[PDB]
Amino acid sequence: MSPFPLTSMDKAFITVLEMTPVLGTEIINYRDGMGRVLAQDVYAKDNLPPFPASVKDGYAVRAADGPGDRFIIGESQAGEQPTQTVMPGQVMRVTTGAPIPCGADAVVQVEDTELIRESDDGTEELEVRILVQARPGQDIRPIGHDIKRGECVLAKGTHMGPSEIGLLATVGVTEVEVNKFPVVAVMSTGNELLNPEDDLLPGKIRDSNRSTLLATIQEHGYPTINLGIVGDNPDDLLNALNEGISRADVIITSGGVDYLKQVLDIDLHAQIHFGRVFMKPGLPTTFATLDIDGVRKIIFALPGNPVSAVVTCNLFVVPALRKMQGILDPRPTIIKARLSCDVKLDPRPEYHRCILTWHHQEPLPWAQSTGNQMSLMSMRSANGLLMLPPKTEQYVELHKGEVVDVMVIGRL
Amino acid sequence: MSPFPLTSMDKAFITVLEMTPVLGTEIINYRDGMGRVLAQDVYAKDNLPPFPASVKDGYAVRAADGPGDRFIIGESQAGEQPTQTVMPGQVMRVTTGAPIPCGADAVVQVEDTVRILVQARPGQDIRPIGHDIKRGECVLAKGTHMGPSEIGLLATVGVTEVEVNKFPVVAVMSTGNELLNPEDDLLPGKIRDSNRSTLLATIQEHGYPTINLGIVGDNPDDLLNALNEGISRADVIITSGGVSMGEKDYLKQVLDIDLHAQIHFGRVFMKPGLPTTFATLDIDGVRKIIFALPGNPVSAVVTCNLFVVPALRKMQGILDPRPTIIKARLSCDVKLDPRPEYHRCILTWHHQEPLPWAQSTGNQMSSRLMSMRSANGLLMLPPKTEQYVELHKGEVVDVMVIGRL
Amino acid sequence: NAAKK
Repeated sequence: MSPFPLTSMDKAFITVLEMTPVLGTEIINYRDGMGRVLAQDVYAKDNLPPFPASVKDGYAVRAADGPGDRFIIGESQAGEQPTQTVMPGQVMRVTTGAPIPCGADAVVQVEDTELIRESDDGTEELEVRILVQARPGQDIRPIGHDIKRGECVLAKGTHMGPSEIGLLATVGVTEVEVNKFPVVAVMSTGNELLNPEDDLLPGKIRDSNRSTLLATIQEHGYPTINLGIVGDNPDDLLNALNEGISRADVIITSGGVDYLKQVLDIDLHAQIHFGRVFMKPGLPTTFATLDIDGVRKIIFALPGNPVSAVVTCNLFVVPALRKMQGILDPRPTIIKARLSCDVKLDPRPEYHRCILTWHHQEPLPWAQSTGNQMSLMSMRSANGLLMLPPKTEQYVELHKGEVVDVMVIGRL
Repeated sequence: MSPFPLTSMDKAFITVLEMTPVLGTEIINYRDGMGRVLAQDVYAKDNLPPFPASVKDGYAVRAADGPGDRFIIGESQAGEQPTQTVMPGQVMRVTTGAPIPCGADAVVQVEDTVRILVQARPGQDIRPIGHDIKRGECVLAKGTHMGPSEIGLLATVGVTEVEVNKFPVVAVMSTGNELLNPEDDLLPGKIRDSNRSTLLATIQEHGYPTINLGIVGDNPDDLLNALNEGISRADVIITSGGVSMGEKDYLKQVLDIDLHAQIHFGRVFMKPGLPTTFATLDIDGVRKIIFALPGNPVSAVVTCNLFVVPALRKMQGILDPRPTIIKARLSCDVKLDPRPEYHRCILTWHHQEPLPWAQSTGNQMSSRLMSMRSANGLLMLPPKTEQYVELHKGEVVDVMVIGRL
Repeated sequence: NAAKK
């Protein structure tokens, strides 16, 4: 039959993960933190708040002194620190958020005070009459309420969102250790391809996949390396693969495929882990690893059919790139959804681009298949791709309403 | 009650959308297409495939010639259109995607072969010219939000520069005399400036251009001078600076008086983010938008995702900028509030159960629960009812999505 | 549970 054994869908996936490395670490400015994984634990260097803050607007007070006629030492306002220490009979005006001065038990809110004597000049307010015997600690959020010095705030292996950068800033950790993003090189094989810019010539078509693929990986925000179009010939083919390995960590080839496989397995001395896979679409999908000075590069050779190119990429490349940046569970989000059209099941497992839609106030999402015919004219780009099972001695046709697996592939 | 009427949650939202413009168009190279909306229809320039292509690879054959052993006059390989012309009694070698040679009717499979194992049927595995896309057919409708798959299309068709609504450049600042740059060593009485980082990150996650306006003090002079650079440089200004009591006006005063802006709402019945502030400003036709969000770094994220984002989407000409709201089972019991609560949480679809579980990340300060997953969506708790006091683990609630779920 | 959104 074929050159290569037909690999199980699951086994193919499980292979790609297991074979894929995990990249090294790197120090980056927290602002560049977005979408990265912490290769360090992060502890607070100081307490948040750093100071007994007021919580209400009023007067800082040694509660022990109880309600009385008190001389207002000075104002405390949130911008700058305290200064003057408060002994018996003294008080200092605070405003919500200002540091509580040294020697003050608590704050009384202004409503519980009556302003007695002003100054002999118009200027200021000197005495105030505290009307409340106040529970010590009243309306002060103390050092550390929010974060305490030396506590762990972000665990090693965290995949950072904006809210995490928030933290990173708060705590004042400005450079973190993070696994590096894999730079990915993509190229397209075939003598029949022209750069979309060109007016089509006889025998030829435009190079579709390269654009899709670069864009598909960039949506995840990995770095791209455009290797252009390369002919279906061992020389120019190798030449590229070489630039590839030299410049990036993952090489992606989109080129309806022997000639290719031969170059990896003999000229490059790469190890093809699988060459054919039991799935629709993308039967001829090819995974491969190559170790240059113990630095394992990874090599996907995906089919040419522009739909398969997308589908497999999301099934294999992406999960692998995730694993690579040190994501802990790179397996793709798969949600349950109700079918929006009847579908004929295939001997092999099918994967169809679809659009997930949570229709007003009821529980499961509808998945309408933009599938394949001509290229389902939406306004919104395919949200997820539909995971149809292999046809069994029971079910051979899934019906509108039945609840199917959908792997997510874009901001749902 | 303050100088401002308390605006309904829904009214506040529907206001921000209604008040927000939609930006002009722009011509961009299809490679920069990612995440954009088409301000043009896009039509096929030529058929595709432009030639009858081979579904299988073997031998291009005449139907009227039928079975038997025949002599070959050459090859057809993917790349080039054949010179040689098939005449009655001949045959040509092919490849999957190789053009069918001027004279051939159909093609032959694999273990079905110049030796010929035959049972003829015309049109046998040939991709007919214009079968996927016909010259002049519309392939992408005006208003489409472009995914990778769409760029694919754009490429296929050969359209390389498209008209698309422009992304809005968003300027972000933080007000307060109590803030330092997270770099700078914590001086006394100062906290670090947390929000600006989070907000710039939150909007870049969507891939809009940012303009970092830095820390600006709680004083009308420097306050306006910022807002100015803002309007001059960007299309949306975001302000993160706790403006609730005593001096809530300081900022509002500047828009209302110096800028002659129109505050559409100044407080909103929601937890968190009561003091949230929308605003518009028209300077020579151009309508600028201004959010003034509270200082509580949790609020700052929550509101931003509830207002700024929906508005930014509408602005890039997204058709339905309303955020995806999915149903999810609660993971912990929750005490409902008089006002509607929004809690960052983490959606998880467990290995078969149809609904996803949602667990909160925190209320205030930093985070209650620690995780390696990042805030997936944020949880939409309802106001507490004459009948309803608390929601229990398992109950099925609304969750607005806020990141690659 | 009560909606709200």
